[PDB]
Amino acid sequence: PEIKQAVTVRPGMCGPGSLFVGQLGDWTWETVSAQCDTDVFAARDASGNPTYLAFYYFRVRGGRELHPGSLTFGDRLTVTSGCYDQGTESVLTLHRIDRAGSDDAQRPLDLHEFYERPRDGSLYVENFNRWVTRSAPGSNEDLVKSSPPGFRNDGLPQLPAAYSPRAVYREARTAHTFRALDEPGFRLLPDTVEVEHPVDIVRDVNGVGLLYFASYFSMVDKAALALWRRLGRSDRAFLRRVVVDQQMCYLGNADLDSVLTLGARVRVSTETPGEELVDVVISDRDSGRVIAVSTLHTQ
Amino acid sequence: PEIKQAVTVRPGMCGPGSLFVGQLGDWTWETVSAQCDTDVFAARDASGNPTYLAFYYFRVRGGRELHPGSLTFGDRLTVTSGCYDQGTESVLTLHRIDRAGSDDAQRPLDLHEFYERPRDGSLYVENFNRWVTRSAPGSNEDLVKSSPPGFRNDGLPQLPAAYSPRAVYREARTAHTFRALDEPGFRLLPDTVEVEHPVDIVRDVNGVGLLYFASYFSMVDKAALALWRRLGRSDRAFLRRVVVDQQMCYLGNADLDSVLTLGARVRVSTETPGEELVDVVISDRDSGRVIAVSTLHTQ
Repeated sequence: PEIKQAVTVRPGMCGPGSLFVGQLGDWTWETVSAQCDTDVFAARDASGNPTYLAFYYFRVRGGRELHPGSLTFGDRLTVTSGCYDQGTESVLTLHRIDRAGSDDAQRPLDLHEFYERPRDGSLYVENFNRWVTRSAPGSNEDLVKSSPPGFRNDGLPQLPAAYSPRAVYREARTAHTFRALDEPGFRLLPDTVEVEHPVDIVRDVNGVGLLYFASYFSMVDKAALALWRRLGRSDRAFLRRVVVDQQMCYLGNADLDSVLTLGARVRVSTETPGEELVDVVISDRDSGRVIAVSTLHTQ
Repeated sequence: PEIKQAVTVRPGMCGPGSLFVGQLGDWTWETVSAQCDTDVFAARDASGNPTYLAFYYFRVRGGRELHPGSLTFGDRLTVTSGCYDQGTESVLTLHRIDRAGSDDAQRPLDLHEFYERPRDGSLYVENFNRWVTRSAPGSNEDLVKSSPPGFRNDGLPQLPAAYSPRAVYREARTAHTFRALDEPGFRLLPDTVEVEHPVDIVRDVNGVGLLYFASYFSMVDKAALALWRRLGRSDRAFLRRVVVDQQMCYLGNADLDSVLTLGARVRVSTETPGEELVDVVISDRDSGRVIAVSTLHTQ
């Protein structure tokens, strides 16, 4: 049974920050908890080690008629959430968001809609998650795959082979973009930024001492803003930008003394003005690790 | 009727950041919405201008047995919330947080408990809010007091004269601390910091373009961390610190191009080691305005 809920937009789940993404992540943990017979929030492996349903792949796709920037205080939404079988150690959670009382907001989740024919006026969320545990206490590195003994995938609907967050994940990890560089209709600009980001111990850190999944979105916007300003564009214009699609791949976490590097580049459309693809890579230079890859489709 | 709810701690409402404070603020808007016959999230004045239930005074008081830093993923809480009459244009909202199934977690709100005899193992939240509207669109300054025509205080319990968030607010605004400097048992250190903080347009901004009330808490921690490091203390120690009491006074908002100044000083106890009072003032130098005052009681 899919989970539907009526949602009023709160200050704690919108704006130019990562509050919306945080709320999405919370709903994913709640949805998995209800569908996979496990309390995700308090999950532990057999030895009593906390295990976290870490984010590996995260997509938010909207459009001009509805994107995360459209959302403001008091807006009435309907949210439809359901989990999909990715086996015994991981799980895919989908969320569809429609304005309440829009045409056909009651419809159930439709994989074809999500993966092949997304509609304008609906917002589509994919979270691919995998259970992990710390290898050493007070280390955010060398995380080990796990799964709490309670975890049940047996109830869940299947994905066809064609729809594969895992394959999408693997490709971004290789190409450092979610949109292949030989995609026609785009020219890669020469201007790029490389920004040092010391881990912000007040703003980047979650309640168990890991880098917070939502904060990677903030780090990515930090990189996109540096590039935005280097191109001589304004702060007010940055806050106006429409992100119709964003994909995020998490490769690792990082200890709280880390200095991360945020690399950003941009492709502009040769066919529609003001359409751009921004690619952001988060690196932990001293460990030789890429820890995140993101692509923003803006209009 | 007071509102009780069972709450499981989510990543979106804990950690060293301001996620908990954001969630508290959201619950305040929900509580007022249910008790004052007005949709706070979508409130408008008679002319159709959005009006916001802005935060003016914010206190979170706990203790060693339970403080915001105690809260971790999966913890089960019971939250008791109710509004109190502050007249026709403003409102006080209280939240008490107990661990679920703790002794007497079912008890109703008790003003005496909140204002005179707080118990260890319970967390006490005061939010004093006032309806405001923008004087000009795209200005965060010269805000004008308002109240949506729907707004009803007539149902609400009264505070006695002795309990006055307003008087507490007014004193901090004058003294730039919530704990009088002639309070015995404390020595003021000579070391102080003054930190420039350009408004962070990805992290400090809410969904209607105002500086986000929760982000002032982040700005205050930014100032406290600078002072913490200037005293030669470690990042890991900062994340261990126990904040048993924090008060925040909001005097104003600020336009998104503003450069704010974060001033911080500290008093150490002469009687208990590792007990400190940190005072933080947020200034907008170019407009000559103090926009926030905070005092942190740490142990």
